[PDB]
Amino acid sequence: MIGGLFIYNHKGEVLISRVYRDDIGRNAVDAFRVNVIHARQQVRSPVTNIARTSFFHVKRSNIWLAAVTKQNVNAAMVFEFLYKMCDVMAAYFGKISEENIKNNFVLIYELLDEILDFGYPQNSETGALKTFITQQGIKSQGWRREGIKYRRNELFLDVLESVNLLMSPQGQVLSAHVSGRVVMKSYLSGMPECKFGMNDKIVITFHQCVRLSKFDSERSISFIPPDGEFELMRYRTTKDIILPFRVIPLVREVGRTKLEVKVVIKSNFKPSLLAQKIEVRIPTPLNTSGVQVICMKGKAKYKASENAIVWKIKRMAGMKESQISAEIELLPTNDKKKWARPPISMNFEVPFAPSGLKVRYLKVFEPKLNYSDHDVIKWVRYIGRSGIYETRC
Amino acid sequence: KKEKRKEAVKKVIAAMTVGKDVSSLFPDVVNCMQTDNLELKKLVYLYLMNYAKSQPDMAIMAVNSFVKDCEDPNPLIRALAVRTMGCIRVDKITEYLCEPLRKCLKDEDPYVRKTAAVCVAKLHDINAQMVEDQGFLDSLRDLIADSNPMVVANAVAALSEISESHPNSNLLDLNPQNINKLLTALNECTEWGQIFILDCLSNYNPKDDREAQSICERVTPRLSHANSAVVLSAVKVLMKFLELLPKDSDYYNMLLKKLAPPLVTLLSGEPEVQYVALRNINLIVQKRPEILKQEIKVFFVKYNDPIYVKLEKLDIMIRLASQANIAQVLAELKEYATEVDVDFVRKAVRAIGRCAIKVEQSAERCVSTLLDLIQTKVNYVVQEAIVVIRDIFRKYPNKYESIIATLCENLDSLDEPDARAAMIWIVGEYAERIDNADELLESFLEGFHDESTQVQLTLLTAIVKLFLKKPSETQELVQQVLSLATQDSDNPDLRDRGYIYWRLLSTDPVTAKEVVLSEKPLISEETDLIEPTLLDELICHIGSLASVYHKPPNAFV
Amino acid sequence: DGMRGLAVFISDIRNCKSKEAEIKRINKELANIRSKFKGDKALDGYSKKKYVCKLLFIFLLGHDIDFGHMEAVNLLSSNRYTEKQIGYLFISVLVNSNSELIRLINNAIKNDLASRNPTFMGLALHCIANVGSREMAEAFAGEIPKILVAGDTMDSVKQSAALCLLRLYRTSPDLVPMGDWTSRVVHLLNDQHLGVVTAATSLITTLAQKNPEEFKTSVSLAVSRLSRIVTSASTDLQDYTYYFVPAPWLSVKLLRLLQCYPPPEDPAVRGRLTECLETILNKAQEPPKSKKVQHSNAKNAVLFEAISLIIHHDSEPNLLVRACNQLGQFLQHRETNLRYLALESMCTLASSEFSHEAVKTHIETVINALKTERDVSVRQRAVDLLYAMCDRSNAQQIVAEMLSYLETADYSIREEIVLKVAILAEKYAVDYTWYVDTILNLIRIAGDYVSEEVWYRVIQIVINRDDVQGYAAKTVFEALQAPACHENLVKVGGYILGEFGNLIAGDPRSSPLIQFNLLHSKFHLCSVPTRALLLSTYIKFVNLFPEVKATIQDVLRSDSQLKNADVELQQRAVEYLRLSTVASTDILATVLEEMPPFPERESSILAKLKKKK
Amino acid sequence: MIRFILIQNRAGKTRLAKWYMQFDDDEKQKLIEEVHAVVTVRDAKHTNFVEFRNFKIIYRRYAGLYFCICVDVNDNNLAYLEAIHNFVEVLNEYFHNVCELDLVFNFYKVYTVVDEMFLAGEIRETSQTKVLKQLLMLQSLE
Repeated sequence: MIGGLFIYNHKGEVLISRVYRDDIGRNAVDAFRVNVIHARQQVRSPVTNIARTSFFHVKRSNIWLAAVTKQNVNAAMVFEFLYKMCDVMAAYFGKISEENIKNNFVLIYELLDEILDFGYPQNSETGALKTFITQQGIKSQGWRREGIKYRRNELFLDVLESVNLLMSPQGQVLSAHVSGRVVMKSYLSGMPECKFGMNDKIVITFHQCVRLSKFDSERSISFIPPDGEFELMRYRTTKDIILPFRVIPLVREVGRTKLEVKVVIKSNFKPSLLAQKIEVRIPTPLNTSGVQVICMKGKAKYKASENAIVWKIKRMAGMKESQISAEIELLPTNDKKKWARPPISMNFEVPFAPSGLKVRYLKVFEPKLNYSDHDVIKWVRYIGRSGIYETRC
Repeated sequence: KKEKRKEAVKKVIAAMTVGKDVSSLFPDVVNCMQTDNLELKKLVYLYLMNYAKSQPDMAIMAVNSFVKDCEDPNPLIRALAVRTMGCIRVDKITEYLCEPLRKCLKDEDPYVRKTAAVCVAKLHDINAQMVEDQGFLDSLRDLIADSNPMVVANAVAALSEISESHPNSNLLDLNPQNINKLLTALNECTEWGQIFILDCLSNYNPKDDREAQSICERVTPRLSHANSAVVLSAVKVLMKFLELLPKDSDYYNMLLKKLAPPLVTLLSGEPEVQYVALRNINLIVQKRPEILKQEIKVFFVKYNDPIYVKLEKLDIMIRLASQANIAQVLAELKEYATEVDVDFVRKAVRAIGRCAIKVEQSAERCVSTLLDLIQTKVNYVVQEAIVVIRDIFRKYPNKYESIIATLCENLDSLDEPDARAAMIWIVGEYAERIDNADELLESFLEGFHDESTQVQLTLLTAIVKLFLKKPSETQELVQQVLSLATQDSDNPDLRDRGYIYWRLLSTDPVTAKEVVLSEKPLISEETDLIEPTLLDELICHIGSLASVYHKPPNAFV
Repeated sequence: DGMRGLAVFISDIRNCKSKEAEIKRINKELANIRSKFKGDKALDGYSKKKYVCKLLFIFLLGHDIDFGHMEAVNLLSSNRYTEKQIGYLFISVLVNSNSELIRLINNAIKNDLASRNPTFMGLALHCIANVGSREMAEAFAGEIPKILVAGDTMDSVKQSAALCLLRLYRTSPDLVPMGDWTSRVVHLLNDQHLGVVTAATSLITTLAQKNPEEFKTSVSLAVSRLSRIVTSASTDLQDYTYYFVPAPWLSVKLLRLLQCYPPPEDPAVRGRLTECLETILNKAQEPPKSKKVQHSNAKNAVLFEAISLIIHHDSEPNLLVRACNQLGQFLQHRETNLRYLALESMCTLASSEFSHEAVKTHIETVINALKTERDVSVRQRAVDLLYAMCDRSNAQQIVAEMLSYLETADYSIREEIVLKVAILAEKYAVDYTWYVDTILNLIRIAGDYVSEEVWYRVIQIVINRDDVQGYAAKTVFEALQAPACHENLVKVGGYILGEFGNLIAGDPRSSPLIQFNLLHSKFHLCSVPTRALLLSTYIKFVNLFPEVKATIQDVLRSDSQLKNADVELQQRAVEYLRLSTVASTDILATVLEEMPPFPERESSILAKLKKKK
Repeated sequence: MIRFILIQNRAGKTRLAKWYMQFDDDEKQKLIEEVHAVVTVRDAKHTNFVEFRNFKIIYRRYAGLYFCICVDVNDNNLAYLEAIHNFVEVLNEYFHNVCELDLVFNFYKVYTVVDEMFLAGEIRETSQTKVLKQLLMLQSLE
């Protein structure tokens, strides 16, 4: 009896659609979008007769529900069914929002199929329909020795992360992976429960005392830190990665007498903190005999043993610029050299997490001594190392 | 590998729902349908739905898979396969669907039977011309008598959808003692099943008074909480069964007294249900006035109702206002007068005039409150007020004529075409007293074009009236609208009426005076009624959209 | 280093918390810059530049700024180029109304223009032309032309001055005279460089569009420049060959300039222009030199400008035929931009009488593109082009295809289509029975979106023609008794049946009783204007069909119409009742019989189509 | 003539607003909002010459930015699209890589590039090599 169903956002984009009658098509979609989303001076009314096709609509937050019909439908039955559907969605995946609908397409489709078929709004009881739906929606809102005592509160929190990348010479990134390990030292007394606040933003061997049962809610982690240095776990985040440096090498084979190479490093992190020990290795064809290098920043030298040009920067701030231009003397050779197309390799270290991982909170509660968590004075230093960071050229 | 396959299928379904075409991966999903997990098969069938409902053509090749799946023992997958096979609107769908459906109708599961009934209704929509459709229709009637309520509800819905074709068939349902079965279904069905079966039962007819009384007594207690769907269908079937004589047993009076309270309570739900219930009670009040006789207090619109609910509450309040409720209605309208909303305030100030025409006892009070409301000096308020006073003059003649002066004191702007028509008509009709009528109607004849057709027509009639009342002075102005609206205007209605007047004035002026300037009858308390036969046939369609649109179902399908 | 603090400020204001924290930070920085400007020894150039740039970013971020603007003009009176650039950018982005402020800005710019560095003059000219003002035009009307003269000025300042003069002429047309520099600009046209040629071409194009009499010489020079540019060498002017296409922008500007002039007077110039256009078409027909899409876009831009130039001249028949062939070839191009431009250009081309048959050849391709464009703008351009090529031997197919498109088109633009169908049917109908059928098809199909004045036109045609009256009446009679008919059909039916009811009364199957009964059945549920129209139709039936007079009286004597709450219906009912009651038979026959044909008016449909679009 | 130049992004923030005629304070915001709404809906299989109101814009996606030039109805379509591509190429070869961060941190240099290749609503300069040379000659000077 219900000829269709559509869900609209504030801009009128059709998030979901389910057409049951043959008569209703994209013309009805455009009709509703134009006639309610782009209304100019017409008086508001839930049911509108346009093109001999009815259009029921119920507004919920920033979501427009439209139950398009093309018959003598029981007029208030559609409204009752829409309210029941909203209640069912509230029971399943809570409040209606853009993210919820965008992430629960399968749940929405299954729910519409179960509650509605050919236009007759069948039973919508939550308990009855619970057993009839197999999909579930996604909602987005160490032993120690006895008597361990430390007179001085010394705690280590090192975020060691390895960044790897290989971009196209034109500037397009192809593949990147990260292997991160966390090492901490806990010079603490008693048996306290320590809370570690962090923004996961990713789903992931963990320690014996580490339990990840409730890791879904932010962090919600509780663990007993053993004494000494140890590895927490291995993880890899790719969705949210902040590349510390970018290299755009502009090489040019101007004949065989000489070769022109131009590499630019463009820091793109926060300028408040300074990267240290910036090393860039520019490979050189084996036909070289003597080369001259000019660098706007730092100093560079030629390493004939490694058959490459070494470039070192003492320290630079964020969002700076540096120019290295080298005139490469090229031997005449015979043929088929092509310089083998070697990538541009760089190594460095930065005082921040390459993945953007920032500690949220660190609460320490000791049942025995009962000292405040704010009484623990500790400053956190980060050592963000670099792995095989090579850019193709 | 099953979990990886399920994850891949879910990712493919999400990508298809995103908008990108994934028709290249169709064979993988088709092959993946041969699994054992119910969730995997269901998720495949949703993927197939994504293509089938919108544009079916690429999923036709899965007919063999559908036939193979239809024999599965779990009722969920069996019903899913039946629905999926029926969902594709193709010519060959009938051939592959008829054989499984006959065995499906006798499936040992209520859910399978309900899905089969919906599938029968789906198959009757496309390519239902052979005797197989008639056989399925005959089998459905036998299927109506069943233990499960879901199956009887869905079968009744299928029969209602099928009965669109009327080849001299009595809706392909109903029989002796079958109404008892339908009421027994009402006893144990769900809310939506109750709606379906009651909408179908409203298409029956009563043979004797005893049967009608029994049916009415059985239906009334089913005032559920499905908003105004089950209750509206209940009142529709009750009023359609109002075959009881007024001079009969004390049930009709009991029926009205038991029907008024539940119908009052409809105005307590969500605003859309408010709107539908308001239009429907509007129709019911217009048909039967002795239901909401002493329940006006519920229709007073508060600040929590939207614009359409406000307007319809005012409409029904005007419908219910009588001499005994003038004080409250006018006080509440004076309160409404300062509600900022332009459409609502126009309706509220026009209510003061429609009530004045409706109730002749309090015309003086209505005029007093109209004057006090005009003193507000608001442009749209004053324009709707001049329209209202134009309406009042046609009802009470030569009694309130002085009011147009104290309203013209505040006519700084005239922009509403209805207000312009009202002022022009008022000047034209009383042209033997307004000395400046000639000057006014000459002033109006500057932008004659680019005006609404009603304004043009009323101005033309007013000018001809002014000519017929003062022929000597103004026989140089009537020929300035009879050669400016009959020659220079492209409006066959307007142009032909202009020739009608032109020929009356030039053939026999005595008949012209006896025709145009005739003593018109009064409005006679016309409260915007509906034609009796249209109301009679809309009472048969209370629940449907015919009531909300106030049009018969033949005018739109 | 110029300034590093701006970077840390931007990083602080970017990766901040919710907008409350950002507002707090921006207000703190605003207070800080308030304190810095107020007093103290803030004469350091770097400090001033930092604060001005910070404040400018504060404005561009979306926050209101109304102070710290005197420092902007303080920066200008300086020798450092970067400080002057920041000051001029601040003046351009933020403008204030203070007579002394504008006076000092004008003094600074006047001191700027009397320099010997192209950078300073370029900055001053950019500042003048990037804002535009009556005060600036009045204070610099006679300075920029004094720079466009062939003095010891660089090319960059020449381009800047030419575009500044264009801007001033665009904003203050009465403030630019035509003294002894018009010939200087014309001679600047054939100068060295290529950018100065571009700026001079823009200025000359605008001025010629304004005052064609001054630059009658420029056409020959533009033709010579275009002929030289189009085919000079494979790899000449290596800095301007935009992907193996020599200067597409200069060629486009020159073709537009030639378009803004009638055909050249000199036959030699006409021949040179014709051969240049022919070689442009030939080069466009050649296979592309590069597989990239940018070479294709450059070649096609120059080619489409050439096609538009040819259309504007409308003088060469062979060139017009070649242009139509090229556009027809582009109608099937793989890209969508080329298809859309081809449809637009052919829509322009179809008006010319020298290639109407050539346009009509591609009707099948245009119809297929209309059906399967898969876009929303390409289909509209296809509709426009189809409306362009319609003729007396082509109306039936095009109108039928437009109706098929209308049946399944989006309802946003479902009105331009019905207007176009109605005007095509009215204009290009051989037998008006087809026009009546097409208008009734529009009424049935669209109905809600038809017009205010299409059914006026159909009633006008039916009344005036007197040869389609019988078929119009019959079609309306068998079109009203359909179940679902739009009220527009009810109005047209009322009028047509009232005026020509006797042309069907010969058939016993359509006696006046059945016509009146169906009209009354439609009478109950309609708006007030429709009821007025039907009441006029009833009073026409009173004398046209005396057999149904009693029934008509019984209709318009009841309490439903004589007591109607609307003035129009009540007046019509009472007049018609009196007219039927007097029954003089000598006045009722006279009043309701003539309906003389409509005089030929300006075809309001075309006027409303032009006004709406 | 060129009506205005906009460098937007997928989110909707404006990284470069350059208007060549005087608009009202709210008119600019309304224009930016409706331009973003129009541009975001379309995709690769669509014309770049989308028109609205009495104007038409020439939108062309690049990385994560939506370069948009609005031109008069009579002005050419492909020439301004290629002017946009030329402007993008000059940005790419000047910054050595174009990205939203560089535009945000170098708004004044983007403004001077736009005023270098788009002056008074027309196309001031065409070639990239000459613009780059003159700009480098205007960057080492202080």
